[PDB]
Amino acid sequence: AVQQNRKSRSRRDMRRSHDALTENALTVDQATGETHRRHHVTKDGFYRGRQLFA
Amino acid sequence: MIQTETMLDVADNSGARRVQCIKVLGGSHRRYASVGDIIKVTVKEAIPRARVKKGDVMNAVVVRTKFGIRRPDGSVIRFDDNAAVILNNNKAPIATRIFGPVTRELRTEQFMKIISLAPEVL
Amino acid sequence: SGKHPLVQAIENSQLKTDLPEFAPGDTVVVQVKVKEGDRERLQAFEGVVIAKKNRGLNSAFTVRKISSGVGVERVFQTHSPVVAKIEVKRRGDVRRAKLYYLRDLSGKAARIREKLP
Amino acid sequence: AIGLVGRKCGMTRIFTDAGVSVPVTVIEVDPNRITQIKTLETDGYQAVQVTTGERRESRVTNAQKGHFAKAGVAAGRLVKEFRVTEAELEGREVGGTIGVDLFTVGQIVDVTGQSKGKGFQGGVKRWNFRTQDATHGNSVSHRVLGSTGQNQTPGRVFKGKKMAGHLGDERVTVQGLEIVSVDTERSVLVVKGAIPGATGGDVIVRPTIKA
Amino acid sequence: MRHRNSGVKLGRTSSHRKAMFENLANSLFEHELIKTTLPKAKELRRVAEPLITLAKNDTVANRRLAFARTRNAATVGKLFTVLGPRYKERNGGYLRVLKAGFRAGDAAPMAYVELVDRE
RNA sequence: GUACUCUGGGGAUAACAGGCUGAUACCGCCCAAGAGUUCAUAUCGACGGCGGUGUUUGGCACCUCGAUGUCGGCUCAUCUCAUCCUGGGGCUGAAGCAGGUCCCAAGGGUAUGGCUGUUCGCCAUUUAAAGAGGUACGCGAGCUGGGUUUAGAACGUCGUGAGACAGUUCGGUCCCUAUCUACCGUGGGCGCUGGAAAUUUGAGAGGAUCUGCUCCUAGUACGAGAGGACCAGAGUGGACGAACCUCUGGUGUACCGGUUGUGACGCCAGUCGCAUCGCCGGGUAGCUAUGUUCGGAAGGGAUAACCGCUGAAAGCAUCUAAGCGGGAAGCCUACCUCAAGAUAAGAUUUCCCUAGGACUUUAUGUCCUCUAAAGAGCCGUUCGAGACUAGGACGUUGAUAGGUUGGAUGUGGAAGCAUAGUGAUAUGUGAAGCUGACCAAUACUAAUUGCUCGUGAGGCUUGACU
RNA sequence: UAAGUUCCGACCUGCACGAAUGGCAUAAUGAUGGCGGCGCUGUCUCCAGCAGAGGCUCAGUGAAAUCGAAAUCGCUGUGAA
RNA sequence: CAGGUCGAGUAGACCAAGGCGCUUGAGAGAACUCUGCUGAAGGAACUAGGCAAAAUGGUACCGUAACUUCGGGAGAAGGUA
RNA sequence: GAACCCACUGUCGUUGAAAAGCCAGGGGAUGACUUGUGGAUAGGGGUGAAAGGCUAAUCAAGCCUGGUGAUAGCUGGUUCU
RNA sequence: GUGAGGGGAGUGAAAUAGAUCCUGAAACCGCAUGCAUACAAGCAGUGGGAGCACCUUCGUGGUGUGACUGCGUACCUUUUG
Repeated sequence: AVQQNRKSRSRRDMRRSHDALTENALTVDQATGETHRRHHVTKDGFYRGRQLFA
Repeated sequence: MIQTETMLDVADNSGARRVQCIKVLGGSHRRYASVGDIIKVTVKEAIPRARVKKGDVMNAVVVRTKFGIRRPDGSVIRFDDNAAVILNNNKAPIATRIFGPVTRELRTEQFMKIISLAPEVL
Repeated sequence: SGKHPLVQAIENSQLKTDLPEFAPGDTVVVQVKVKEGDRERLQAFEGVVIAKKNRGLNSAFTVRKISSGVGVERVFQTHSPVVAKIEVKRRGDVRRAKLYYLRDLSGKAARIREKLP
Repeated sequence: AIGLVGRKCGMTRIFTDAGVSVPVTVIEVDPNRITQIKTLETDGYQAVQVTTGERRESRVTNAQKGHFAKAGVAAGRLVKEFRVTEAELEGREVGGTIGVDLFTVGQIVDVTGQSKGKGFQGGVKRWNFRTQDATHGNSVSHRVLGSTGQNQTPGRVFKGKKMAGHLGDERVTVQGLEIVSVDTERSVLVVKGAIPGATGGDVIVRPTIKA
Repeated sequence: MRHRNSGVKLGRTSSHRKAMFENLANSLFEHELIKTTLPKAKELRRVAEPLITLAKNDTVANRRLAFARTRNAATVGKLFTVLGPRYKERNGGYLRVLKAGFRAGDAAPMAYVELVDRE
């Protein structure tokens, strides 16, 4: 099964009208004060005022 | 739970030894027969010189099944074989002895004789 | 006690309080209440306990016996009022909970050794 | 009619004196509280609105808080309406309660619930379609639909054709059940038979309409 | 449907799954802090915590059960000499699972598994 | 001669399906010799005549030969009525039970096997009944491939032969990941006269609609007897459908045990890996039928054929022309589910927002500063909810998930150590040990500090009260 | 066989058998053609549960045949029908 | 060329010496498709046709019909430990 | 009955892992057996335990280059006002 | 990233002549501005026609858009069509 007519650019863009991306949830940490992904350990090993690597 | 092509033992001395069910009576597209239901059977093995012969088409009533019967209190009773008793054209019992135990589902005006001649009713 | 507290409370009100202790492999006599018309009588069922389920009010046990050449098994609901009396006659000695292997043995092979105190 | 909102607690059995075993379902009832009464003059029909259960303040919104505070009853976990008549409306006021004593043993009722969800299901389970042969050369078509239409006439599929799709999770009413026990101390209804839904679901009990 | 069912699959056979979780538990007991994927980390609790619970009573039968489950003598010795007395007074919750972003190779979500009183 | 075949062309021209036609076919009507003890018309009806339908056999050659690719079976259907069953009637050569014929009626229902590739047919045994047709002689981008119709081989027959068939027999490759329309499910956007959380009315749509047997009336009415009811009640079944898991069972590769081979853990003991979960016996939750429960009950309204009341035209008669009735499983309601995108966008309860400047395009006008409410969402712990979504519960003012403690259940007599035995093994400690998904408690672990969206009283005209 | 257009035995008005294009038989042999039994079974009544691989979601790479152009609904009729 | 434990064996299960984990992964655990395991009662009713599945299966001993070209048929069939 | 040589049935695969395969079963397996190296037979010819089979994925007359721009009462196409 | 690629500085008449570097068309693919578009059925145009935005010689002007409305089944070939 294949198309009988080539699809127009208009209909192609209409189909793609649902492809937009979305933003993550970011938050400024307390103890250190940089941005991190919410509910995740910061890239330097801190989470809720505890250190993972001394 | 007896259906077409099921083989059954014969629980009386009418002469037949093994019968095969060929029809479940009593409704369109009816699937199964349980204790107390009428079936059509063909005779597959019989005692020599009997009143019944091989190749006869007859009526029968189911007396024991392996699938079992339910009771009002939630219990179930199961037997080791499937057995039947032969009837005439008027659907009355036509035997002079019964072999093995029987149930209460035959407490019906149609079926006093089997109970009366049976040794044990459990 | 795998159910909700309300269900347990409603079930506990109907329990029997006089059942004997028995295990698979014993031989028992059960008195069954039979109501023919309004004649009341008791019918005796004697056999070997081959399976037992302990589930509170939903407890059950299966009894197998040979009657005039045909084997027959009945599953009794323990707490039903139709079960009038249970008597243990002889305590068996087995190695497992369910004795379904007895269905394929007859007579000489189906004997159970007696447990000796 | 006027009924009750309860919760399904589970299935069990009741033994009678003769020895008969009756399968039953247990319905836990927290006494319903009347929040609003609707009339012909204001709304154009007659109904009683009730609430039951509990809900925490952080989860009750301000609008619902005011709505409950006007009636003078605590916030519940759900709100429901019962269509009534003038005769049934006698003796009912905002702030009163309805209990299990509304029913009697031996009464015939209808029970409404939300059936279990089976998800995406095919023809065999959804519509009792028959499978094709497992052998004798069949290639890859055992549980498939089969044919779905005729031909150039009409050259389409009719509306309402039975196909695969979502099954379950629907409102279902079971009619003609019988009340077996009305336990007032425990606030429990015990009714014969099975009712829709899973344990913990919300169910509605009303007097039977097949009167 | 999978109503009320427990357990994971993770695209492995049952023996492979069981062996992999035994390996993870051994590594966790050795190093006290490991990094893995989030589903593996969340399932690792149901396997590792009962071992610590069992190691609270030092008996020959308990040691043999621990060996039957771990197949590692050093792990058994550590469990019955260090970790058990450490958690004698703690009612569960010996592990800690923390989300740690995603992995470069396949964008898989990751997590850290750490013992509660590591240092 | 070519079925071992090949190239150029044709729907200028055949086989399939469509189309036109209706001789043929099927169905209906008109006349009525006669048959029916008399009596054409209860039921048949010669000789002749007039139509309808578009099922059969055909006629034509308009479409397709730069391809519309199948005789039956399977699966899934939808419509007609010229009705097979069930429902309502008129007449009868209708005593009753039954039957014959015609009228109304399309709501539901409407066999399993033996033989053959069969459609069909014959046969066996059922049923209330096993209807007649249309849909590309419905359905092969949904399945098959037994028949026919390629290439091999043989028989009968024909031909000198290559070969052939009002014939027979054995064997013989069935491709396609679905763009559009349609259909089954499930979301995103915007709209609905400021915004928000809930509860709702019902224009309308869909589902369902079947029926046997026994008892009672009553061995009564009827009948010479043999037989044997209408109307009106009760009970219990078949098939179909839905929900559910208390009971009976199945499954239950994260639960318990027995056992074979081999390898390892230093060795004994004790265990683990591999052999289809190695094999074997059980089995908790969940799912499930063969298990359990429930449904098609009753009642209103208008009618079909048919039966009337009163009544003239037509001094009588007459259901009709004025007027007034009864009447069916059929129509509208009634029962269940969905339903305001019903753009006509409906209703009710409650909640939120009332600050200052400048400018011209004097307008629900545009730019500053100040304000972010009721709520919604992102995120997290998750679910008897689920493809992704959506929906439900909870986020420290906490039992949402895991763990821990207790219980329950299943399997069944752990390890170690003692006794008795030469030993295999048996007994005691002890119904012990171990026990996924279940019930109940319990902050030990994880649901952090947060962020985004949503605003600042909601134009005009007319009317009624204020 | 309850029921047999196939099978087996016989009958012989052989449409149109017949003796080295061999006739009638024949023990053994055949992934050879037809018919009937025992055992066995999910072939079936009528399907249910479970395990692995896909399907589905996310990150990376990235085809195909086809295609005059498309703002590409139903019905009844019409019309190269 | 080719070892060990069983074994008639270079068959087979698990191992030695020696080689490897096969150049996309991570989740989820719907319909439907492929490959497997189990299954109540019935047991070919399926179908062109028992197609496919299920079933039998070792060693030693006992016992074994018609028919026959006297070799066979024959591991006939069946039974025991 | 393994190796080895074949190719009877079924599922899958059919824009395949593969321009003829995989998996589960199947046949022969001291012989008219299987196989390596090197040779012989050349197109109206060869070879064939015979199917019009094979003769480099091509066979009722191989492939390549020439005659050659073969012929086509046939189909298509044929460009500004 | 001591990469690729770019931004400045500099050379040159010219670097949008910067190395696959003269000119740089079309298919095809982006970003920005103006207007229209989420109650309405089809070869997508054509004859009317309100409103809006910018320009303006201030119009009976120009440029862009086209709510609503009458009519309207592509092109070629071959054909009785």
